[PDB]
Amino acid sequence: KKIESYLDKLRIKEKDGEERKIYAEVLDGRTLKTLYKLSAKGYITAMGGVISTGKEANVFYADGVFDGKPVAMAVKIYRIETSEFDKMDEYLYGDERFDMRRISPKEKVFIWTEKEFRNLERAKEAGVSVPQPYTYMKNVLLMEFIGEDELPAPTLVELGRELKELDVEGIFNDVVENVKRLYQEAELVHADLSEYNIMYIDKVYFIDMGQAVTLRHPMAESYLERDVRNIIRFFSKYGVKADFEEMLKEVKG
Ligand SMILES: Nc1ncnc2c1ncn2[C@@H]1O[C@H](CO)[C@H](O)[C@H]1O
Repeated sequence: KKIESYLDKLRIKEKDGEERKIYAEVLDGRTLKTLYKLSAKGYITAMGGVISTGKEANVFYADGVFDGKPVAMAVKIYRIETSEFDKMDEYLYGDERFDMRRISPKEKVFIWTEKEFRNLERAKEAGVSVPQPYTYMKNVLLMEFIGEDELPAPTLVELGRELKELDVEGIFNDVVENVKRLYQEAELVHADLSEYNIMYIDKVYFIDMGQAVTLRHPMAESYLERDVRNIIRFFSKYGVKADFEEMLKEVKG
């Protein structure tokens, strides 16, 4: 009788029956190896529970270490099996950072992971409120946990009416300053900015930077105006009133 996998080499907190099963269901062998390697290099101390499960990617909690300090991490793992001309194949158009002449359909998830990492770096350097990026390897990206005591921060859509108890008007303005910094100093535009990928603890955080295109992308402008519409739409529901062309101007400067 041969062990099925090397999963028990990972350090997983509260690894009862069901916890193990979850990991054993979502990790493939190649991903397992990558997590093991990150643990041995010192980045991952122990892995915790599932934070998000999704089509393109799953996210888990981990305690780990960056730059000599203890940190709480979000461990984002892209599913390696990918299709069919992803939306994220298209999100590379016009991106000088990445040379198609070098890249093959098989490794395309590695590039998306890479691109998310570098977008977090870029956005952080521009003063955008995003998770601090730590490292990446293969289809695994390690970044700052936005939350407290292993509870992720609510998204704006989770908060809803509650936003009315936190200055919904300052929150909208916080969202708007972040899109402005992203556009003007990072030179990025989120492909689909919404109440689903914005978190809030005591300020806004933009938390899925993989869906962000450079300004040379053919649809940059369109995506920007759509983002502005999404944001006014959602906030208008809570009694913030704002003008499209005046926010678009604020962002575009
Ligand atoms: N950096 C971070 N800190 C804490 N939680 C994070 C996170 N990044 C993502 N999440 C959770 O996973 C999904 C990311 O789009 C979901 O939107 C979100 O629930």
